Amino acid sequence: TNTKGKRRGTRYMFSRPFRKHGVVPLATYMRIYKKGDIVDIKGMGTVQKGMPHKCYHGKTGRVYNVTQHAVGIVVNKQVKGKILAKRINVRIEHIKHSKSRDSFLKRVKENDQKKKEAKEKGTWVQLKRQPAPPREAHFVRTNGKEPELLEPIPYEFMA
Amino acid sequence: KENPMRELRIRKLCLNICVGESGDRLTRAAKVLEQLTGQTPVFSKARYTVRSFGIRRNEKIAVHCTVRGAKAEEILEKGLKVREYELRKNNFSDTGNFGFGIQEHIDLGIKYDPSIGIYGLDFYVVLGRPGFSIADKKRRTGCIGAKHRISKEEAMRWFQQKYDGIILPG
Amino acid sequence: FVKVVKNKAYFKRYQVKFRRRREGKTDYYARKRLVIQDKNKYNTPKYRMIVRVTNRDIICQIAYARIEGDMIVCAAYAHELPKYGVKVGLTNYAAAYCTGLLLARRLLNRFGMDKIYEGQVEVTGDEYNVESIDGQPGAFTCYLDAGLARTTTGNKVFGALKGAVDGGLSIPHSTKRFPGYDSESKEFNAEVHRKHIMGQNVADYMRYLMEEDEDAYKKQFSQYIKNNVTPDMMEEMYKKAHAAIRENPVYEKKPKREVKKKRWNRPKMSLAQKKDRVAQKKASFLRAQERAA
RNA sequence: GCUCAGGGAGGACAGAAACCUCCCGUGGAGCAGAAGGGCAAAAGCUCGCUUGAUCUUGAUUUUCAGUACGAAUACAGACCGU
RNA sequence: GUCUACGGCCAUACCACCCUGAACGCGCCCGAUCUCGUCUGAUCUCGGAAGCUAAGCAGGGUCGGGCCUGGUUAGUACUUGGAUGGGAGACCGCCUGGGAAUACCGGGUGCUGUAGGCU
Repeated sequence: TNTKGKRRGTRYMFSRPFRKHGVVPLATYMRIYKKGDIVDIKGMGTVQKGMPHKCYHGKTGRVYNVTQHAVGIVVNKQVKGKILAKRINVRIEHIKHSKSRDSFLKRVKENDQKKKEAKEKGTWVQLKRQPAPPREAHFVRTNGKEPELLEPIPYEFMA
Repeated sequence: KENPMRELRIRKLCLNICVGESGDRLTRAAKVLEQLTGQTPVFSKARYTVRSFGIRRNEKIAVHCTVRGAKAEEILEKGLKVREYELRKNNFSDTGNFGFGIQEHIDLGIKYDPSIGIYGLDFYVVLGRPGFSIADKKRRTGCIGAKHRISKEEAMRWFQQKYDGIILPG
Repeated sequence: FVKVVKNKAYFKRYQVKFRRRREGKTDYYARKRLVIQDKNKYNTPKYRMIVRVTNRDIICQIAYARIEGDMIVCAAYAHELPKYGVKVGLTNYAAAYCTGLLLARRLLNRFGMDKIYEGQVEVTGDEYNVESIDGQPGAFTCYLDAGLARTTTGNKVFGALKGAVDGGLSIPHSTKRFPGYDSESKEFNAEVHRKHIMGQNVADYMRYLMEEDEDAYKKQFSQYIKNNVTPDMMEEMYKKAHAAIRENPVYEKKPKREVKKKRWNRPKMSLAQKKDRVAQKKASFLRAQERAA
């Protein structure tokens, strides 16, 4: 059948990227994270103790407990049976960011600001994301030049 | 003109003895360096077992002593007195630090004892210049400068100007 | 011949390290283990005290980790000692102890704990740990940061450390790498450590050189004779310097001189100037070859 | 505290090979083994003394029927080493 | 305008050659008398300034290499879905969305938080 294993078929997955070998930056270590933050997992080759399994690459979860070294996260695993909001313990190095939640919070803050604004005026404000409509009719300007009558080309042998 | 912070001078003198024999010859070669300098030299051991030379792994063969100060100048004066102020082209290295080996030690001035034996050595002169602590210090290591490097032609013309020794071709 | 080592494939695949790692100043493997912080502390500022040893000055900075950069809140220097009145003894164990004590008293005066923890005025050398006195809140504490220096038996870094402990900076340490501590018999000698504090081993050898020969004595102490301080004055000078530290610990900044506003740097050469240079070279080479040949 | 594979210049015995320093050296050496990932003031080399391979309770993961066994994860509490 | 110390992002910062540097400032260097470990102050540590910007360091060019970024490659290769679509097979095209990587040619040779100074 197939071989069982923790690190199997991970020649390119957990390997270090191009020109990112050895020296590890200190950005993720000194910063902290609050409880319940959107964190997705990316593997790393320099970390040997407390590694994530190979079937937890690119999974988005939220933090439930904050310990010293390995913080916890509730990842939403989609196994063949059903969907489980399970809990695992991952160290600080396999933690990324996500600008989608930041843009969502800034959009909610801007919508609340526009809701508090013009309350004494009493005007309706378009708040929702209206999907892309077809274009409005407009006048096409032209002067001097004329559209060139293009004609196709004959066949020529490539090789 | 020339800066007095660019005065070339001798850093050290390496003096190694490799007789190719352990036991009595090694300690009688060490007694010669003990009578000459008056200090404990650093021994060296073999690399691996070779059936041609007849040595084994972890066996002391050679012994060296990097002599510094005025003692290195006096031993180099003995070497120039033996070699009568002449050298060869192949003795000089391309970097500048240069060595030459002698056959017997009775020409130096040391009295010959029949029990010790004849032991010669190599006078590996290492020259220098003020400003080679950045090359081996604790904080930073790096380049020291192209004009600060000492060349082979400059070392030969400095030796010919200072010690008045001819350099024969070959 | 041999193969060329510096190949273009080696230039493409050669990975460079960090800037401070190439400069060889920042040791990241020790620095990370110094700046470790638990994640359940929730933005607790970790203060540390950094000692740097120049040839004359002794830099004693206080830092705390921030994501943009570790901002320096205070720093003590050794060249500000002739302002207080320290003419001789610029870089020794006593100057390191006075710099650490001055930094500690300035730090406690800025945080507002000047009256509590007065400190060891009559310096003896005995061990006295910093214990939290009730009523008042918790005292300031930080961690040691020596740097690229081998901690042997006896160092000015440990003298500044002992000065910070006596001033009221609770930094954990042992009594092993202190001067006066014997390596073989292994006992801490307070009377021998007091000799290193006050400087009798320097003054006795100054008197020995004064008995022996004046040339080497002047060569070792050129401007120290010009400052006219006897070795009998050397003991009372630091006793007056301690009172000068106790008088005014805070420092006032210097008024800066007006800038003449000129660019000492060579200005950056543009594409038009580089093209004009290579055009003048390629135009001059052909006409020079035609004029010569 | 240091840097290796491998290579250049040399030296009475001494050569392709015994020993020495001068010049570099992203790893082409080494990290116990077949293999893979990874490692340069190190995870390689040498030193001082040590045994945290110590004891007592949980939770969680890997195959899994979310069942055992083995392995691993930081936490809870004292006690040691440099 | 610029230096030192503590730093983040980590080659627009990297390797070599050449040239210029007022003041602060970093360093070269003299010795071992003490603590210190070594044959030796060669390393570390300590005691200091006779001399110097020579070296170190700062800045700028190399019809420089490397790196970063656009065009070119190119609607080219490829690819989701569909058909009494063709072809003896081999293979190819059509409706519909998306869309490359070289070689080659243009531009550049770091931003930068705090504290302490020079002018």
